[PDB]
Amino acid sequence: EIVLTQSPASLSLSPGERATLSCKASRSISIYLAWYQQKPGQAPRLLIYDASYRAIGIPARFSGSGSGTDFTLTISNLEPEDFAVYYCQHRSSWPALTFGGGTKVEIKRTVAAPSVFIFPPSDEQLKSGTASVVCLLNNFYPREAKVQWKVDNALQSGNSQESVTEQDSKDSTYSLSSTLTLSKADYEKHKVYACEVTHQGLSSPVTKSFNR
Amino acid sequence: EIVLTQSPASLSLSPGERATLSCKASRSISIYLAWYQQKPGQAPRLLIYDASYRAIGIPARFSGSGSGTDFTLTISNLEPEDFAVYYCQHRSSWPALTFGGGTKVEIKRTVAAPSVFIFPPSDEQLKSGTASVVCLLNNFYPREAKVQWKVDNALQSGNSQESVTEQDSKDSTYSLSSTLTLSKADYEKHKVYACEVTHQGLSSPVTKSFNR
Amino acid sequence: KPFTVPILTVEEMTNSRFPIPLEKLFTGPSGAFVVQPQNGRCTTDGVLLGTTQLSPVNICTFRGDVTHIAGTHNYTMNLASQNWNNYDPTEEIPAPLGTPDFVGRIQGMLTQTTRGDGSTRGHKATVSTGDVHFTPKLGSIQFNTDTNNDFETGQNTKFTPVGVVQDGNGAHQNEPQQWVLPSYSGRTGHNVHLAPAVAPTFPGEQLLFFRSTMPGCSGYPNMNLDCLLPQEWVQHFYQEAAPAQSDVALLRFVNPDTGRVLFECKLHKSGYVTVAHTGQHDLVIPPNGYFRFDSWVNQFYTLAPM
Amino acid sequence: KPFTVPILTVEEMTNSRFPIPLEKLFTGPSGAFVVQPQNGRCTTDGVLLGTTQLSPVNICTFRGDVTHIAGTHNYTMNLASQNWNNYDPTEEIPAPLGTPDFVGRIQGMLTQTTRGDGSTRGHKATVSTGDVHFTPKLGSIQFNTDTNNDFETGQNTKFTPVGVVQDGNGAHQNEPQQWVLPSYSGRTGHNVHLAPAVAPTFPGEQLLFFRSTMPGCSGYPNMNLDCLLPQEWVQHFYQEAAPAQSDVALLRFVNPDTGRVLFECKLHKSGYVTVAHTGQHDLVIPPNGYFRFDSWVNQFYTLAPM
Amino acid sequence: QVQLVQSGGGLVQPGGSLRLSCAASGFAFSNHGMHWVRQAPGKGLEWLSYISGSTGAIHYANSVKGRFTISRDNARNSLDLQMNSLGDEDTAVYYCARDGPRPDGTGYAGPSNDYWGQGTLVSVSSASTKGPSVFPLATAALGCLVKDYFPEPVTVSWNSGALTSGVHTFPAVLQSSGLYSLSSVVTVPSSSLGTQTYICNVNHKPSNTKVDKKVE
Amino acid sequence: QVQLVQSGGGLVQPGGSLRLSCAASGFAFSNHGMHWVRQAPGKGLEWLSYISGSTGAIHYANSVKGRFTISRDNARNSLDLQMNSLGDEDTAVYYCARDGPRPDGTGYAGPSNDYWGQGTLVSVSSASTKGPSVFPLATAALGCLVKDYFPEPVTVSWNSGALTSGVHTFPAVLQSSGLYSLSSVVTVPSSSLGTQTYICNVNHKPSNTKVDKKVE
Repeated sequence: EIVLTQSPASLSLSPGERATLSCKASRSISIYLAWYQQKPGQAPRLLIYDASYRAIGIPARFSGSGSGTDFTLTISNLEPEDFAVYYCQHRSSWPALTFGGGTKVEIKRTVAAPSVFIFPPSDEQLKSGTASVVCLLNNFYPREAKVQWKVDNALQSGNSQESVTEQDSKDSTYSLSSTLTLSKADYEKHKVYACEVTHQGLSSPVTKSFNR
Repeated sequence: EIVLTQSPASLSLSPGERATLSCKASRSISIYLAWYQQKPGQAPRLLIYDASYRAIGIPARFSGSGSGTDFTLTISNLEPEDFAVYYCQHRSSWPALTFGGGTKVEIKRTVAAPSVFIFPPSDEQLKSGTASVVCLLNNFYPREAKVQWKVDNALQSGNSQESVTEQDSKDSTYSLSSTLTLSKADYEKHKVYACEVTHQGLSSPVTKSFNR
Repeated sequence: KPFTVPILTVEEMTNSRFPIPLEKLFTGPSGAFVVQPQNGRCTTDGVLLGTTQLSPVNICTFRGDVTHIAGTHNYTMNLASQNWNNYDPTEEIPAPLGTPDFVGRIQGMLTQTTRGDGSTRGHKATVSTGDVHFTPKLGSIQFNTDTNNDFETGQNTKFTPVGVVQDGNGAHQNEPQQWVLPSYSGRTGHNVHLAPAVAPTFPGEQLLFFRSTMPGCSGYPNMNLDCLLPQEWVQHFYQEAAPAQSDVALLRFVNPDTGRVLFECKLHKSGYVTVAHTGQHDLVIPPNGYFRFDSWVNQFYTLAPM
Repeated sequence: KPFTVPILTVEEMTNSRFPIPLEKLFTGPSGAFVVQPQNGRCTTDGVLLGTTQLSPVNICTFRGDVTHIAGTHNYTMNLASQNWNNYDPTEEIPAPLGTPDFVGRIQGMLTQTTRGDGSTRGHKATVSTGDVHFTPKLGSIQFNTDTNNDFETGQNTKFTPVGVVQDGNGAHQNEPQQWVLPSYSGRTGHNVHLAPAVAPTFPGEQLLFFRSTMPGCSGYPNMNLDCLLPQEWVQHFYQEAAPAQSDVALLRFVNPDTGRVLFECKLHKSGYVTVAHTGQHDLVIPPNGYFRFDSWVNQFYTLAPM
Repeated sequence: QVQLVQSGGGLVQPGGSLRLSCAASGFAFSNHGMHWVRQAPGKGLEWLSYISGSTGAIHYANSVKGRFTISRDNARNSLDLQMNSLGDEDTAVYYCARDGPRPDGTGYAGPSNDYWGQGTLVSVSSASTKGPSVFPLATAALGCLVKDYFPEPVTVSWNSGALTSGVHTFPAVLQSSGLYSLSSVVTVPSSSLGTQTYICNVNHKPSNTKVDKKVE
Repeated sequence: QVQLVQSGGGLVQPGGSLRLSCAASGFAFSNHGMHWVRQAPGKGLEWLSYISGSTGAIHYANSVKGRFTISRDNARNSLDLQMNSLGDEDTAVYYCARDGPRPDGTGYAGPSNDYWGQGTLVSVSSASTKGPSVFPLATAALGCLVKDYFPEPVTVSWNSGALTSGVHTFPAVLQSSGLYSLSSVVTVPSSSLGTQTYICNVNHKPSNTKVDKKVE
């Protein structure tokens, strides 16, 4: 089979700007490459077929070009609705479909510090056999942020969990939720706690932490 | 050059009947034969071109057919206006035109005797040096009629004149006018005169004549 | 007699399924449709198949006399032959020669001449090969026109194809369907004497199509038209009638500016071309390129990748 | 390389001056008109002349983009080439290849497709080769249509000929005039690079014409169209390119049912046919008859009477 | 509204010359070839000459080669025939006829003349103009007789035009004197042979020789 | 008014079987081939199977050959996927997509699916249905925390739906226990930290485990 790589995997652009996505094929597939748009929670949406023909009902701000191996999807003036994921697709191994790895079009914003909060465990939980603590980060950009816990100043790179929100429809920033899950065996036998929060746009790792 | 014979030279038909004229060519002239109609005192009228196509404005009662050498003009239902002379014409010796001898379409009637009249010479003329006598025939059909004069019962097949009218627009018959022209040298030296009038539809040569 | 193919280029040649020039070469995977056209079918030794005839301007045309259909703008045509003689619906053919081999609506002009005075009339008209009134094997078809009172009777009438139309309140590009045969006898019979369906008998081999674009006259139609042989090869094979030394002849596509072979393909004696490729491919060729016959080959010859 | 003519019959062949089948052979006396067509002109050794090209469906067609003419139903077309590339009005040809070579009014359909959404529109249209707006050598012509608001701009447009029309309050059969050349540059120039006029150089010899009947679309037009060579011989001479052993080749018309020669004629190297006959003659031939090349002959060969 | 209107002709003495003319209106004149055709009285048509619209191609009948000259001026829409050295074989009605309706530029070289001229008589006689002479003639019939008159025509009426029922005017005849002759008779009942008057009104416009005369 | 509406899916224990279905309306069903496509959560699309409209041509991805069975009944306008012997690699959203808009009979064999299904989730877990548990959290921010719950989803609201400015409900996460977990936080001024009440209303429809809870 022929492989389709899109690049890059992520794009950050200001509303009104111009997006240029790339699909490249391992060998030639002529002009038979189609582009799809996927908003989360929905099925894919066909934008471009035959490398350069707009599907029916598609706004003219979408333009596709390319042939052979190098294909390009271009959004002339990015609208707030056009921030989704974009898949290229070919069908040279009929009947099978092959898709690309997708390209995510993120909203670009100014840098915003994470207003870090932290929460003690609830002690309604400290009798179900298990305890867990949170290290919250609210309304920040860019998404990248390393979080590392320290139980009596010891990293626990064996147990932790992590979940990120999505870009706000108003603020266009992310928010983070850490998770340190242990049992009461190690919960009360330790008492020194360190949350590592380094984010581009701060001044130095803003460390908020704990003491049982 | 190629010769075009029409046949017969004369046709007698009842109004409402069907006329069939023939044109025959010495060798082939394909379908390029045209038919013309000529009413007396007028120029020819084109009826049929390319052997079988009616000219513009021609009634459908005219139909032409033929090819190669044998061509046929057909008038389905003869009208009173279609009694004229008919010429076929070809143009194989471009640019020259060649016509046929024509075919006359006469009105057919019942036989009618010639109401023969005869007239003495006027003697206002018998002092200009020359005298002439008439033997009239009025309203008869068919046109053929032999007329022979006899001066003291002697045919004068050396001097005579003859003029025929045309078919009446009402009676559809002809009328004839004889002429015996001599001088006073033989006018008064003879006194026995015989007009020979034989016409199909009589009983025996109705002889009306003279005595100075 | 040695076998040859004409030295004409793709732009110089003509489609055998509609009177329009060729445009490009195209190979695609057969499957989900049956390639069984009745025009452009001709064997390499000169035997015409299906509804194939020799003139490239008599494709998708009709001749005969008309009849107005009460209270409509529709006319029924009683079919004649190409030479205006009577049509014989008992001839060993699927339909009159040149009759369409795809389901769709064809727009053109109906023209008529009156043998009497030489007067002429012409009106736009549409014929739908996929309805109940399309019975050319029975000798009768239907036209939708713009007039209800101009075409006379008993006069010679000719339909001249121009393009395809798509009528609809949506449903785009659902017609024409070039690989769906019409019912040449309507709902009152099965098609007979058809040209055989063609498909590669070799995995990794695909058919090579000679592709033209039909004009569109209304709506959102499908204007791609693939044929198995250009009308010029149909004409060539008929005149030459060279016997086949095998069931497969090997052709090479040459760029004469360089002398170099661009690809090779199999010309099957049955009358169609295969290439070794996988997937849809719009071929990119120099405009001077032409096909060239090299040798007769066996059943198990393996083609170099296109 | 030995010279040959195709073994196709007259009904199997195509007119080279309009995309319609041939019908009959016809000889007629030249005089009062100059036989100087620009289509169907091709030498026996393969050199095309005038506006001659190879595809029989691109005769009398036009391609390009349109422009509405204010307050009219008229449209001006900016001409492209057959392959939709730009037209070069500085090429050594009288006009774009396939352009008409007779004065008259040609009715067909204008079709257009929008590259964006694949939408199509088609309207009847008429082009008059004898007016001031017919300047194809300059790249621009005019169409009279039925709509004043449907054809878009910058889109590919194609004109497809169907028939001829005669407009008039009388004056019948005064157009088209197949032996009157248009002014390919309007009133602003003389025609250039024309194919030579042809006429027999021998008294009692006449030209032999390949005759078809153009469809009529309105009025009382002249629907006879004579060409000097069928489009198939144009295609044959181009591919074979056999050198001429003389200035005159001798052909025989054979009835293969009997084996008998019906008539003989001279195929002039310059690309036209003469017979020995006097006067207009619609030839009557068996439908199986075909031409056959026999020998190259001299300038003073005398033909047997046709 | 296509029209061909001829001019010229008339009388000429044997050996002399005449000029014929055809004026055209209602069509493209240079697009059509023109013929000259003659019809001797009572016989059939005879081709004379042809000139083509634009090609300047000119052809003559064998009987008139060297004597006749055809010509056209496409600017003035005219067509001329120069006739020299005439003789009595050339006495006829002469027509201009156009090649139509299809123009020369359509290649049609077949037989078709759709529009002719009105006719123009040409007479080649040495005789001179002269007036008629009326001689009376005597249910029965009586008439009037005309002799020694030239040229033609001669109109004959009866009772100033109030007696047409019965008039049989006979077409003229030529003689060895070069002059024509006529007769005109009417039949009437003998009931009005003396009650009503009968006056044949001869008229010969070529010489303005008018003659009224009663008969009994 | 072209529609593809899917049915089936749900939860299955590893090794078990499921049946997917796509119901079509608004087009000629036998004229279009249909695909089955799956998307594991957060990753890209993966082709699964194809069946053609009329030709009865059937093809499967290498990962599912022998385990899956595709089928269509053109009379009932339906499309079915029989899924046997599932495993956690098969947890995904499954779509039916049609080959369109151009029908099979046009020869178009290129990449174009214009109409998909709505999506049908298939989960392959051995875990059983279970309810959530809410733990409180303590200008600043305070929220609610959910744990030990399965399957999904879980809706979380604040003050019965009259506090949306500040709610950042985090998408669930799976654990080595097979059960998910969540958190939902809001920021508010400390001016109403005791004046106004703050009640997170948890709702887990899979088990009808509703929970309201105030935080301080």
